[PDB]
Amino acid sequence: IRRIGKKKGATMKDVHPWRWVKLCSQHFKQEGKLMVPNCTEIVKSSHGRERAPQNPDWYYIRCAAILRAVYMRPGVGYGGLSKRFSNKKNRGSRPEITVRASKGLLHWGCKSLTKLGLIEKCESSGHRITKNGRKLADAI
Amino acid sequence: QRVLVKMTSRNAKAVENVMTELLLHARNEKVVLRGPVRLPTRTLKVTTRKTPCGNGTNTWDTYELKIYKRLVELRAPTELVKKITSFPIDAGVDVAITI
Amino acid sequence: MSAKAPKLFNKWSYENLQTTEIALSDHISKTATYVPHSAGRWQKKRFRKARIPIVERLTNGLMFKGRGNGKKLQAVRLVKHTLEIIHLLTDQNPLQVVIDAVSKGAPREDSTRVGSGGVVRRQAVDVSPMRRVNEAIYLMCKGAREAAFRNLKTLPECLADEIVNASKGSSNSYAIKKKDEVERVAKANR
Amino acid sequence: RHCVICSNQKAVIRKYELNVCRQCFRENAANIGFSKLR
Amino acid sequence: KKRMIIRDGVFYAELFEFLKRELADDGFAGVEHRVTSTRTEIVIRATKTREVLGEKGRRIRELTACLQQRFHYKEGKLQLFAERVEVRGLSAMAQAESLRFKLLSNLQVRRAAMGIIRHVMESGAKGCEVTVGGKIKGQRAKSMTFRDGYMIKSGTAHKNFVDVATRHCHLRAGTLGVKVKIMLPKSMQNEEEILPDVIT
Amino acid sequence: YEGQLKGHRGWVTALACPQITETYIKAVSTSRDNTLIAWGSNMDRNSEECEYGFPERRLEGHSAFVSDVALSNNGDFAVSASWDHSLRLWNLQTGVCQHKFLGHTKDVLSVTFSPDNRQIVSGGRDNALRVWNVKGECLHTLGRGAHTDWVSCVRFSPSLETPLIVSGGWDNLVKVWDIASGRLLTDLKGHTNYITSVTVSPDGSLCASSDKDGVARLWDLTKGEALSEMAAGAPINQICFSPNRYWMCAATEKGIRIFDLENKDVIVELAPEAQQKSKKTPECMSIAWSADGNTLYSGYTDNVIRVWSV
Amino acid sequence: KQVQTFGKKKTAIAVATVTKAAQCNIRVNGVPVSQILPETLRAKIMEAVNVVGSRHFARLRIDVTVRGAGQVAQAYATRQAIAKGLVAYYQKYKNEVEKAALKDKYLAYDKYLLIADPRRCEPKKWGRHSARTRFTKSYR
RNA sequence: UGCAUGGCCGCUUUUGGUCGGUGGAGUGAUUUGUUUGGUUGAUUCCGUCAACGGACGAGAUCCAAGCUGCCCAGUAGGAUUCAGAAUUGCCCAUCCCUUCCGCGGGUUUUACCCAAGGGGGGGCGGUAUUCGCUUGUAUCCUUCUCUGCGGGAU
RNA sequence: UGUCAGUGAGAACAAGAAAAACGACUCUUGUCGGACCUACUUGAUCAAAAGAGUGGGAAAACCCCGGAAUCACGUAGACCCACUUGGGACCGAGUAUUGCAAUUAUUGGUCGCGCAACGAGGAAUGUCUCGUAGGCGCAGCUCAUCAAACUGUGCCGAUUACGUCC
Repeated sequence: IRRIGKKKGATMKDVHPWRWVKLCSQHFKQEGKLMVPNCTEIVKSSHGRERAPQNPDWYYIRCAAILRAVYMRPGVGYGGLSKRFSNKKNRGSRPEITVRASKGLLHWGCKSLTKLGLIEKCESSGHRITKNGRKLADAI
Repeated sequence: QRVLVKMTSRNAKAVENVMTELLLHARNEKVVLRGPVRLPTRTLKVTTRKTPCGNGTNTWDTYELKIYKRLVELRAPTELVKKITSFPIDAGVDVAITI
Repeated sequence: MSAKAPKLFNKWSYENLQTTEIALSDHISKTATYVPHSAGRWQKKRFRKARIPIVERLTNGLMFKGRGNGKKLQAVRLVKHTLEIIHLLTDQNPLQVVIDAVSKGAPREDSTRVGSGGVVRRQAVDVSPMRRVNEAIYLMCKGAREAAFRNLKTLPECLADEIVNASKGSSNSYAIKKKDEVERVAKANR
Repeated sequence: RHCVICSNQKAVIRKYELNVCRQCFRENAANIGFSKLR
Repeated sequence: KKRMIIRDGVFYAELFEFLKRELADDGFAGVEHRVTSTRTEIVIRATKTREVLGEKGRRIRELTACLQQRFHYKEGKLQLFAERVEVRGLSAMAQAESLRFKLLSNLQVRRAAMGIIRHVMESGAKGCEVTVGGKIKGQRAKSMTFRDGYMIKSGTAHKNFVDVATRHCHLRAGTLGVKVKIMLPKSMQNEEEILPDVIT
Repeated sequence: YEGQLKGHRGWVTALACPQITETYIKAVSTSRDNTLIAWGSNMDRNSEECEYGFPERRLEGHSAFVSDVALSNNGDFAVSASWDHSLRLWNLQTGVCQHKFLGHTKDVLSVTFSPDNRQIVSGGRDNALRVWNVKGECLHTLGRGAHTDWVSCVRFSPSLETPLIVSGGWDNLVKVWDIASGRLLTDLKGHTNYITSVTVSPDGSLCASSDKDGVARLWDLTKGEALSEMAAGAPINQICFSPNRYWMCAATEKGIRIFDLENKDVIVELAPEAQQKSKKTPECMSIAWSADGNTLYSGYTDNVIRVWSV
Repeated sequence: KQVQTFGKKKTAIAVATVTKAAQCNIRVNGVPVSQILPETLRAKIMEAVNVVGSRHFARLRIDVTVRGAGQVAQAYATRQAIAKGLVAYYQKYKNEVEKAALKDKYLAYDKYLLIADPRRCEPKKWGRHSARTRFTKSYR
């Protein structure tokens, strides 16, 4: 492993591959974007970036944790049931992305459902995160 | 492969008479003896209302069992295992295994 | 070196500070720790609560009223901001302003019910040192919650406002008015 | 469900850990090896 | 396993209850069982071992047969033995049965209980207690105590030393309760909580 | 006085200095807070407000208090009798364990080294006098059933012409044993209370054994007979012999005194302080002669080791 | 040159592996110290190392594996296992004098060092919820 | 029908309370023991007395938690090298420093600061990561774990 | 509601405890696998609910035996002092799942109504002094099926008092 948490994985490993991936297309954009991504919304899926805060991160989780997928990988999914029926709030996940995200890894920086690196492209291209921000970073 | 002996019992001082004492017979005498330290001891906890009616202070109990699982290991006895498992007869729920 | 002997909040220095009152000096102590975040056992004995600074005590009693409130770490996030605000407003080290405000917002005399005969009677009763500290803290940080309760637009800033006006003796502050009105009964009746 | 040491089916059936001893209460009907010490 | 221990509990329960009812006033203490590998000894603790066996031998094989027909056991996997318990005094349940017999014969409560007390406290017991609640009047539900020697109810240790029996007597007007305790002079933990001794 | 070692957090029960060791000047002493301290004399200018030396290492971690410690003859190791099951040869080079010697179910009272680095001797409250080698195999365990009670202290004879070990007792004996055959040699008796300590002078022909009565029986090991007694007049907490003299200078619960076979009484009596029992209640629990044998370091009830000169 | 110590506070155990360095900036888990997402806990873990020489005695390579309680208690446990490791190193490889200096200053500066803070939990009991506030009263 | 009753549970009562033998006192019901004082959660203690010597509850024995020794390893988890993936960060900072020392400059002096060299330590590469599967390939161990039995103060 | 704060995203990270076996099939000279869970992959060239196949376990094995809430976050997110984008309770339409039988049983689901209440709430009254109170989540329990309940474990974790007897 190598990916995530070596550059600050929370907010300084995300925006940089995001820019690069939208600038030249790579990952899935399949219809289903509008549909509920996180439990019991009263709003739309998000204000902007419906399924473009997702894809590399959903590779990252499975990478460093070795073959967490489809039921384990929603482990680092979310759901609080933040609106509820006046009972004690409980955790959930929405399966929608699981299918698409186990498809993903066969292209771009990972190989297979057993081996999750190639040259580990994301790491190498993320070495310029530290050097210079692309967001006007506070710490750079 | 290597044969192991797990002895599962409700009570201590039944299993004790098995492991310590009657493994001496298999210690280097016919096979070699690798002692680890026995597996974690489960509790079976049950909670029972004391009162047989709806008027009390709504009291309850805590009842517990110990489950002693005593594991000691040997290095491949075959046909010798017959001796090993015929040794304890000293309490009920003494059960032994052979791989 | 340079964090061995030196002690900071992260830029705020404890050399500057002086205890403002001479009534209080064993219930007001100086900070050395870089966050007021607690992790110890803070009470076990009648005085063991005065071994520690006003900062820590204040930040712990900052707010309550749980519903999913983030407690200590959340409080510390507001502490940081409020110190910066107080700094540029007084043009002076924020810590030393806190030292002042806790002392000068405290009621120093009280009067109590203690009479009998189907009736009450009031006498001038001096406030003890630890009580001046504690009472002041609670009143200041009560004010905060009430100010943001449905009102203002301000999140940390109300704390900074209160701590300033308290140190000035100005009667804007929630703590000051209490000292005032109590003493108008406790030095007008003995 | 139903019980096998009464036929009452009411006054509550334990089926926890595959036993019934609450259609005949276990305080009265002990010697199952359980004890209370804590 | 989890289930082993529970099922052993079940087996003991059923067994113990069957005997303690239908075989009684023999000085029945109880039963004890242990395995000898694909056979179970199942010794039967009685003061009088002759009734257990039978003088026609019918009793012992009846009791084997009942167990077999219930649990699907066969011969050579199941056996029943007798054991001679000396001093009926030191068995709670046994004294309980003899007392029950006195009362059903319509003998005086006082006289009856005094028999038990005499017997027990002769063999060197620390104390005994006979608490007979129930009818003796009407119109009360009167409770009579008889307390002898000394007895402890402190700790959880007491429970091991002191064995207890509760039984019923069924008479005209209805039920009479009976209870017997008896603190043994011999520990079953080999432990005391009082008297520091000095070895001289 | 002439420097002091003030670094302890618990009672100095037993102090040990080179007298069978000629390697370095290091001392080793038993703290009673579940640690063992290994000192050395390093800097002294013999002034009160300066130290006699610095701690070399601290050998740490036990379930219970240390009893006594002995320096290895040239091994640079420190063997410990411990009120826990463990008996550890330790190291003074690295400060950490060499090997654990476990033969004891009730805990070690006294350890010492043979004058050649060879045998370890472990007393105990087992009532077992064990001859271990230094390897960590138990070579033998002595008995004729002679021990009925605790082995108070053990001191090898510095003569190995006949291999001997001189053990005390709480059975009110001093038992000399021929090591080789595990045979009980002549019992030396008449002690009216339990032995506090048993030491042997450098010639190996004279053994000073003590008791709680406050008298020291001087014993010929050569004949198994008795010489003239030295009477302290107070309970003996430690008894020793100088390397370069025959001066006993026994420790007592009033201080350290200067005893010898010349007078068998004080030359001077060195009190640890004035108004002892109206202050800190000091007693001298142990005395360790230096390699010089002209300085005597006293252990204490108090958390200090003091220098005392003759 | 090595030593291995542990922190313990609450149900979090920390394991401090020390491996000889004379530089290395101290880190934790898979995420080093400048990338620890809670700034507050980061600061806690800093005071361990910072005080008693910032990088003057803090030069050993110390990385940890901490599991068994929430984020906060893990950060506590971290501090403990770090300082423990320093101390034990300076015991074995170095004289008691240096250790005494270091240690005494640790002890002074409000953690204590020595204490596991081993105040755990309450049992839940009866017929009652937590420690008493009952159900709520019946009249009396 | 719980006002026919057995057993069980609740409460009185979460407090320190309870009872008999022999002797003393009173016609008796009763009392003394079980009592002025101090101490303690405690009829817990010391002292005193027509009480003397006793039995229960309390205490203690038990169960769990915190620290630890011994047991101690194949489903508990680490250590080093072999191993290759991978990184070897110079695109906005970690080749540049620290310590000790010597000399020359900018200072009238002080504070402050610049240059050069000697000795010493490794730092980014002689310490490089992390993989809880690369489950690969080598080596070693019991700190982290675990359970039984013992240590540890009123 | 501004002291998760309301809708969005991402990071790091927890502990007891539950589970399996039917005279039902097949197997032989005396007999083995199906009513428990979780893993993995299809369930997205197009939703959720939900379908199915492979794989392991009698548990320190169950895939790392243990994870997503309280929390952290300035990623320069969105809302922003309103009964709203704060809250749900009523109400209609659709569908799948469970069962011997559903009649909102189903309910982890869609998407309406929210502009329906309610703005810390009179008198009165409850209970705790420390890892406690308070805040938060998970499992067990009951059992065709549902937990605002009960029981147990864990996480975040104070203020005041440590006195008197009114």
